[PDB]
Amino acid sequence: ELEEMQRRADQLADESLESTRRMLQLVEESKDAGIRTLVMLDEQGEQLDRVEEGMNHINQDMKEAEKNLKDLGK
Amino acid sequence: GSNRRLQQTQAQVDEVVDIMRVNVDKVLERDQKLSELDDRADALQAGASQFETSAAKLKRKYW
Amino acid sequence: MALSEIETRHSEIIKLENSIRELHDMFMDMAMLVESQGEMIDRIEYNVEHAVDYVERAVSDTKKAVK
Amino acid sequence: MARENEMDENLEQVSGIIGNLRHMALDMGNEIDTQNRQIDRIMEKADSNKTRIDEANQRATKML
Amino acid sequence: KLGKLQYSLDYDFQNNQLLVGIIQAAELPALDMGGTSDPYVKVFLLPDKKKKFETKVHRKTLNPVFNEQFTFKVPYSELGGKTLVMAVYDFDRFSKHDIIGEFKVPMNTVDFGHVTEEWRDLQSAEKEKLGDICFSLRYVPTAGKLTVVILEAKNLKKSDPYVKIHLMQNGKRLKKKKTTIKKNTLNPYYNESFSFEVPFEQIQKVQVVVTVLDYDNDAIGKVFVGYNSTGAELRHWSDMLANPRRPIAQWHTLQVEEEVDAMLAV
Amino acid sequence: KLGKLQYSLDYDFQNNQLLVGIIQAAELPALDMGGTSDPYVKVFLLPDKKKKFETKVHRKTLNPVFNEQFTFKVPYSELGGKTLVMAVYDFDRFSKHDIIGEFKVPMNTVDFGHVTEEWRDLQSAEKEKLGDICFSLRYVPTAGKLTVVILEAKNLKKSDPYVKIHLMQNGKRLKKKKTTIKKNTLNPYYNESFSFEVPFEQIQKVQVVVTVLDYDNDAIGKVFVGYNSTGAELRHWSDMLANPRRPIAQWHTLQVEEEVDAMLAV
Amino acid sequence: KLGKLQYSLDYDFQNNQLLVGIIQAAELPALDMGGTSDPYVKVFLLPDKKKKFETKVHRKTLNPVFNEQFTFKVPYSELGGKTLVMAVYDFDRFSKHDIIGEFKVPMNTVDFGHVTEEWRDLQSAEKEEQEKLGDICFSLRYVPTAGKLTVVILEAKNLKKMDVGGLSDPYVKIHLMQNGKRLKKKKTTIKKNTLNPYYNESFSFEVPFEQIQKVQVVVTVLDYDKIGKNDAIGKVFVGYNSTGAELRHWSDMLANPRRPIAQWHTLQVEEEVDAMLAVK
Ligand SMILES: [Ca+2]
Ligand SMILES: [Ca+2]
Ligand SMILES: [Ca+2]
Ligand SMILES: [Ca+2]
Ligand SMILES: [Ca+2]
Ligand SMILES: [Ca+2]
Ligand SMILES: [Ca+2]
Ligand SMILES: [Ca+2]
Ligand SMILES: [Ca+2]
Ligand SMILES: [Ca+2]
Ligand SMILES: [Ca+2]
Repeated sequence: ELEEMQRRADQLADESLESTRRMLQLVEESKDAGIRTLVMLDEQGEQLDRVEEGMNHINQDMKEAEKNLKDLGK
Repeated sequence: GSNRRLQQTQAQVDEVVDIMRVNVDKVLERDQKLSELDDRADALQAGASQFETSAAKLKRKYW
Repeated sequence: MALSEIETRHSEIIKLENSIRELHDMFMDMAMLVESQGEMIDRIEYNVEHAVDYVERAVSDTKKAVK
Repeated sequence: MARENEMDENLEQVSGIIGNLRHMALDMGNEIDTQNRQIDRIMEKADSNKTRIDEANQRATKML
Repeated sequence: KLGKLQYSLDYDFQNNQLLVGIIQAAELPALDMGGTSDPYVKVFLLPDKKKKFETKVHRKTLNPVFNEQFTFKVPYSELGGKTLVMAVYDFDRFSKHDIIGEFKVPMNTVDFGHVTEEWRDLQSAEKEKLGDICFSLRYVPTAGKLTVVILEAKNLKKSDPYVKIHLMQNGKRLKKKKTTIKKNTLNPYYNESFSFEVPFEQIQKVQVVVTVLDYDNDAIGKVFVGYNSTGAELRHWSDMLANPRRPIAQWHTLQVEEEVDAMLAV
Repeated sequence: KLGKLQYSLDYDFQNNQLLVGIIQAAELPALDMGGTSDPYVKVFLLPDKKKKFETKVHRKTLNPVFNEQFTFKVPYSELGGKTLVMAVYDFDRFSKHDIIGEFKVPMNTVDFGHVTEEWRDLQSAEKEKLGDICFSLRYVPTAGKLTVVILEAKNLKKSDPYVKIHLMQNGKRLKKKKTTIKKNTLNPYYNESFSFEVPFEQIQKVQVVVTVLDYDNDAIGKVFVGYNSTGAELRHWSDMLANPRRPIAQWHTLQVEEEVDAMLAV
Repeated sequence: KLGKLQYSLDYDFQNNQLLVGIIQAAELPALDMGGTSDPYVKVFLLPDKKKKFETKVHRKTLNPVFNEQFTFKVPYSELGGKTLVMAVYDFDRFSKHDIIGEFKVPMNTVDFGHVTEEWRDLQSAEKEEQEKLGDICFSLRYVPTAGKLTVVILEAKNLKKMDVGGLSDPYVKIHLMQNGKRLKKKKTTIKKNTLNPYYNESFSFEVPFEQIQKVQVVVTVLDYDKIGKNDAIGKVFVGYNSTGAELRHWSDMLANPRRPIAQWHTLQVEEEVDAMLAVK
């Protein structure tokens, strides 16, 4: 019975390591995912900036068109 | 025994988990806002096209 | 040392592993969402550019109509 | 105990990586916040310009 | 089993506005691939045309904690005619958001004077049949005896079910009978007989109305046969009339009281 | 177009037996050399093992008048579980008699109390494909977007056809979508798109089920792709998975619901 | 062609130790003047860092018989994961001893339960493995219209230990170069004692399109030291005269205007990169 118990202990001690390895894999994959995420967020940020520039341009052009229509109206 | 290391690492993981949950709910907000912006942009370009046609008519009539 | 301590440490380790797995899933989900939203932003950019063009031409015609 | 040592070596690596992941999560959050503020602003400007275009269109058709 | 929602409610008489607290949800049904849904809650008032408030979306949880508050600026005197509708929805990135479940709290039923807080089980939206009823009919024109035997009911559930039968004509309830109550069953057996006296000269101008009720009076459902009846009911009536002294047993689907009463209103 | 049969049916409660009348047939298909067939009718009950009754043979007519009656001594209470099968056969002197057509009347669907008499169009025996469905599939593992575009259907069946799509996993229906209805057509065009959100970790464990229905709900037919799928379906799934961001369009033959549901039952 | 080595293998379960026998080698090539070489054998476990055992040197023989035994005190349970290495060397009195050949025996393939003994042909030895010192991950973005060059230093991993007992204060420096000239200098913040630094720091440069094919971007990882000169861990460059994954990265950047492209890179010794940069 004693031998059995020692075998069990060695088994658990053997397992916990493997668990730590799996942890390593998971945190590595996580880090990669995080990097991809940050890159995508940067790109999309730039896209949003361009969109804002567009909105400003449209706003200004509509100011001018409004001016021309008010000039034609009076 | 490495009780301190394990508890500390565990606490770190818990913290990062909270931060990430918060961040995911935030990016979901972002998804909603982006959908709304998509629809608004579609309507915007449509109205812009219509105004282009109308303005073309005005030019053809008064120039 | 005794089997109880080894087993408790093992249990705490498995707990940590589960937590880390949750974190992993959250990062993957995050990246996924951000990507899809990236597609949405692409469409938005597209429509905005079209709007800019249309408005530009329209204001040109109004410019010439007032002359 | 060597295996135990290997296990110990790992756990520490994991800890460091978790530090990096934390910092990354924080930067991620900050940027998402900035972009949400930005998207809000964008939607306000977009609504404004939409209103302007509708008004201008109405006035343009009025003179037709 | 569409889950439960815990919420709070209090009227601020100082600022003259209704305050509603959305606390948390539990045991929500899973429709997403991953195993858990992405719940969020819309809140608003049906009488009011104003846009409904919406909580933030909680990712991958069947037990979200919202802890959010909303305010409706409505005078108390004008509040009694309005109702509050809380609806839990499932967020989806690429399609229209599916409803998880919903519930309504009529403002006119709450007895104000206290901070309200409770759990309510979510009810289904858009659907309902309420069960089926099986009974026999027999008519003997010569003797003018109309015999109705209540045989069985099924799928009753929304208990202690019982059945009441009314004989009606020209919008008037002429006779009323009722069965015994069966305890703690969704599948009661009755085999209980009732008889009415109807001369042949009037048999084509009468209605027989059968109603199933849940003992607590809340209606489970109802139906009618006879004059102005349609489908399997009219067919059952005609079959009954076609076979003097012969008993004709049949099943019927229960219908909502609004429609049956609308048909009886004529 | 296999012709039509006019028959009558009445249950004799006095003698406790079912009476069936074979009145006449019309517009029967011609397979004999001479231009007309030699029709006769077999009648019987499927639940019962007893030998089926048979009418006399009428020589060289596509419009025979039988006017014959048959009796089945079966108590009413035991009748509901049985069905009546009427089959029209073509007499031939030198070979096994070919079937012209057949039809079945389940006893449990007739609402007794009246003399029955009607014309019924003969249905084919032993066969069925029910049509074909063409749709595209696209999956983007990184974004976890699965896109299904319903393109077209053909040869629909046995009108107003519409198509319903279910996403399923482990015997559970997770999501349901449906197309618009096209009126009075056997060849509907749709071009209607639907999108689902499926993470990469689960993509090998899901099923997509597509069902075509006839609006009246009667099923026209159905099929599934994905886990436990076979043949062109499994091939289509693998092709989809092999080509990220690339759309893959394909035709599929519709299959009877029994088999598909048997495959889904696992 | 090299020659062959005969060996024996036995695990002593009574004393819990691995016994390895070096019997003899045959048909050894001959590189020494006399016509025959002076062979000796090193025997060790690859996972282990312990001092390698050696047989006696046999003078002037292409077919030496060593007949020597060595012992490794290693628990049986831990043996399956190790690999035995045996290498035949040529002794020389006045120069570095040339390797004659080597071979490896993974322990997990041996059928324990019987004494093993066989001849195995010697395979050519591996060439020298580069230090590497680590890897750096960064993104590149170029906008031709605006003439905007954006470099985001993301993170580094697996660096070289440059202070005693640890790698510390790794900090990244960026140089813009053209025709051997350093035009602009940037640097990231300093991270302390990490072999896996995270930075996420962005830098921008102004480079007209007409010159984009004639510039170099140099990225250097260094190990700071409060006192003294800061030693470089390693560096890499992209752009004009760049090669491999670097050229691929630059090309990817150019292929996607306004779009950011992130990539990993292997660090290279400063000497070689600077040698490639000094000649235009
Ligand atoms: Ca969802
Ligand atoms: Ca959902
Ligand atoms: Ca009750
Ligand atoms: Ca009750
Ligand atoms: Ca014939
Ligand atoms: Ca024939
Ligand atoms: Ca139809
Ligand atoms: Ca139809
Ligand atoms: Ca020598
Ligand atoms: Ca240092
Ligand atoms: Ca140093």
